[PDB]
Amino acid sequence: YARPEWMIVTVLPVPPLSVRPAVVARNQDDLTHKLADIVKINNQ
Amino acid sequence: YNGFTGRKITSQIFIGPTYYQRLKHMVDDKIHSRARGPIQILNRQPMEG
DNA sequence: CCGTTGTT
DNA sequence: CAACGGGCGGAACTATGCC
RNA sequence: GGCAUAGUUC
Repeated sequence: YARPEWMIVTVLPVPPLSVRPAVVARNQDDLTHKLADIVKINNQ
Repeated sequence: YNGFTGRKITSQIFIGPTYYQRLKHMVDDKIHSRARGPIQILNRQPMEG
């Protein structure tokens, strides 16, 4: 159930749209902003 | 004297003009009830307020 | 304030 | 002996500024 | 719509 090497994150789960809902003018959550920054750095 | 029966009250009462105040806290601004109303978005629990 | 971990 | 980290009440009601 | 701050009741 917990292999030691799995604790090194190489695949990052993305929570669904229910965990980070949009805001009604559409606003993005703190999680969404951090996800966008992370994927920006990752593709760079 | 008693109001309903008209008979004297045995104990004499202490009565006089005192200066009273009506505070801001009324009941029409505090009564509240709920039965299956609006519901929060993130948790899908009832709203607050 | 006081449970962990390091340094000595 | 020294440094570090987590822990610290319960409910409720208005208002105002800002993203 | 949300975040924050202030005041008040018990």
